[PDB]
Amino acid sequence: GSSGSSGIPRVFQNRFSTQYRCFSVSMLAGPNDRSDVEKGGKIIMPPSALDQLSRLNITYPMLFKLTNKNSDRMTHCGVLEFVADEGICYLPHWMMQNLLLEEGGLVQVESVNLQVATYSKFQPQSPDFLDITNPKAVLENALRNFACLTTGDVIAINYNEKIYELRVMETKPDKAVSIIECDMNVDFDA
Repeated sequence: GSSGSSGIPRVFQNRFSTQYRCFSVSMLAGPNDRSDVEKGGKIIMPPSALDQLSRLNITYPMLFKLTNKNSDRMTHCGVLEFVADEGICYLPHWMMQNLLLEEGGLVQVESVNLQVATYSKFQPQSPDFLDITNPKAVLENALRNFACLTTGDVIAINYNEKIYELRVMETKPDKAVSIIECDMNVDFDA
């Protein structure tokens, strides 16, 4: 109920919808920096998120819709652990570079429920991956870690001590999907 509408809101029903400050994972406490986290599609939201989602009547899966209002970017990720600071959401590094955001950048978040994908096309940004004799095995072995995927999401993977840049070209049925234990077909575009 406001007179202005900067981004033309559209939230009325009962669900989680707000902005959060995107930060790096290394910023988190601890003597060393976790790398396994970056090698996947999992983030960390404040404990308050758990209490809210619990009252919003939202069950698994629980994916969010990160809509970047800086370059019309869009990426759907999934929460893993609920142990972060207030007003300081911790997210991977690949998500930051893809969105081109900055330390403490507010991004529109929405709790959306998607389904598994039937057809997902990938397009290796770097020739390193294309050089691989078995790109499917490498992409399928890393995809197991990812929980969500969007059309045009520059997702980075690591296994042989190397970060292979991979960007999705097409996905089904919709742009955002939730690959949580299922059988789909991965195509290529090169």
